[PDB]
Amino acid sequence: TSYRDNPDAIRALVQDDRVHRDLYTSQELFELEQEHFFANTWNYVGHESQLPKPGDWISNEIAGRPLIVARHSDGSVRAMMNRCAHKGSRLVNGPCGNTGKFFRCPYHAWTFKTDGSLLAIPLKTGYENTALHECESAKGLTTLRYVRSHRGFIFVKISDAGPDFDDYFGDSLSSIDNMADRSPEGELEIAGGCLRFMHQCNWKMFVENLNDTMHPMVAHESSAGTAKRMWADKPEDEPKPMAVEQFAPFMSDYKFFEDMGIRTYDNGHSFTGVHFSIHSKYKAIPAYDDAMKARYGEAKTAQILGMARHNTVYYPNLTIKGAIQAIRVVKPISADRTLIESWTFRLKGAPPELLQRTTMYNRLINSPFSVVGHDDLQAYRGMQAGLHASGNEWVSLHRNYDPSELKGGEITTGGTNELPMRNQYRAWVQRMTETM
Amino acid sequence: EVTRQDLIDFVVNEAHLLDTRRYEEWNALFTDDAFYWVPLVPDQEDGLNHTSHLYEDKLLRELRIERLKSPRAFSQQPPSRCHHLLQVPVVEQFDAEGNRFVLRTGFHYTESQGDELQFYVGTFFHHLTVRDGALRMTLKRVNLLNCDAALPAVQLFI
Ligand code: FES
Ligand SMILES: [Fe+3]
Repeated sequence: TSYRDNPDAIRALVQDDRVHRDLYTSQELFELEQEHFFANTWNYVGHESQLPKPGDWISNEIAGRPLIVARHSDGSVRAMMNRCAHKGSRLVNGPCGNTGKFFRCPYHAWTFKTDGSLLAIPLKTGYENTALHECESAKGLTTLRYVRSHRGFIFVKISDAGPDFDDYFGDSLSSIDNMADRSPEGELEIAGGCLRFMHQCNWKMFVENLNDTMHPMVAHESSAGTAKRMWADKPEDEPKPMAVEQFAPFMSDYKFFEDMGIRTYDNGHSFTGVHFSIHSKYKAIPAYDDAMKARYGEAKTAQILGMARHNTVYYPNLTIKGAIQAIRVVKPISADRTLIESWTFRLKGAPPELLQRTTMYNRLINSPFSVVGHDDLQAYRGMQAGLHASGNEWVSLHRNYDPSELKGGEITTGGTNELPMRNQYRAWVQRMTETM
Repeated sequence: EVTRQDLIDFVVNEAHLLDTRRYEEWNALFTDDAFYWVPLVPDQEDGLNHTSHLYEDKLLRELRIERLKSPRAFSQQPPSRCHHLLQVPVVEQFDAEGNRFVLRTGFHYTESQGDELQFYVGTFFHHLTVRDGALRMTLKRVNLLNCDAALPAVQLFI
């Protein structure tokens, strides 16, 4: 169908308990997501440790717009279009740098302060009796009003539509606090490199998989079954190779995944693992445990280490894993192309073993060379191809559907419930159609 | 009694084993404590404090090899195939007394699956030693030109 300027057709794609395949396959819908969905939502753009000093910047892209995220001279984070006020040149090339006291366009050298405002124009008398002063360009670079941070995690929203930051995320931000609290100094810094894994599928398949407890015992059987076989008849408390530790539980009974639980939020956020874990001696690092107690005391340390949220989804473009200090950023490219960038943090003040474990995890699970990553990409590409079939054009999201869930709010539910996915497409429809 | 040509012959044959699916014989070329290392960034310092694409000990190499035999390795349906093209290995270090040898070998690596194909270029560093009269690898380091770029799935062994 022609979805442009056709919100009724968009609404018809999303029912309470299933969604239409065009969400995954339609390039037109992808284009409209850039204009509406991704422009009307809050999206992660970077971490403060990547731009700690005045003049530091990183480049990024959100909803098809090229951005600069920069530290201004007042210590604040500002976000703006990487698009000169004159004829649209990127002001900065490459992924990061420091621009000192001003951006300088590399085509004709108009300059801009680090808040985006126009600073100087060469040969400015050439505009003396022109209407330049009446145009938006005279202000400088287009700046984003909607720029917020939580515990160093920076998010932006392009448009004026949709919930503001605090309402958008609610208490889901607590997962970020837990990851930073695991530093004995309460601070995270980006470290260890970025695994950049191109996926030939729609971004939605990656995000759904983060809440998908019915896939691991199927899609990871060859990887996990192999791992289990090379760790046979061992004491349960004997330290395991991390590959065995991480792969073997993919084959757990369904009851294990059901019991783990999911919490869902308005606007599609979620986390898996709703329980508190008791901190045991299994694979403990005494110097780290000591440093935690020294900083926080016994009771608060147990609270911090006891949070057991296996993953958290900051819909639509970020997921984090608290206890391992790994994050994954979703970079949609087209209806059938998504880049996943997987980053890690050092826990400031922790012994080096902690970053060793986190960087090992990042390699094992999230590299383009990871067999677990191959497993899930294969499943996504299988759906990306299969969904072109006709006849049944619907993607079933019926598992554990109950209309009581339509009230929204925070909901804690069984771990195999497809609720987080249903919730996400309710948010998607709203954010799509509100600006059409 | 090790010659420079035996060192070169070793690296050439190692790639030939990989291209002919002789993975068990390949794995036996490593010492039991060796690592197979594909760094993530150029001039990466080590495989302990920085992420890599691969930093595989004997257990991880065996896991990956055995998984390729599984009827439910869905990501290898149909199986991928690879090809290595090598520039002649260059001997950087020849220490017979210390039983230590280091070679540097440029490569073009192709991996295909069905009608899809990708290629990668880079340089190998092989650390070789003699154990029980036979050459073995104590480290294979694979420096890809574009290690830190956006890569699709790489499923065989470079
Ligand atoms: S495009 Fe920037 S100064 Fe001309
Ligand atoms: Fe998975």
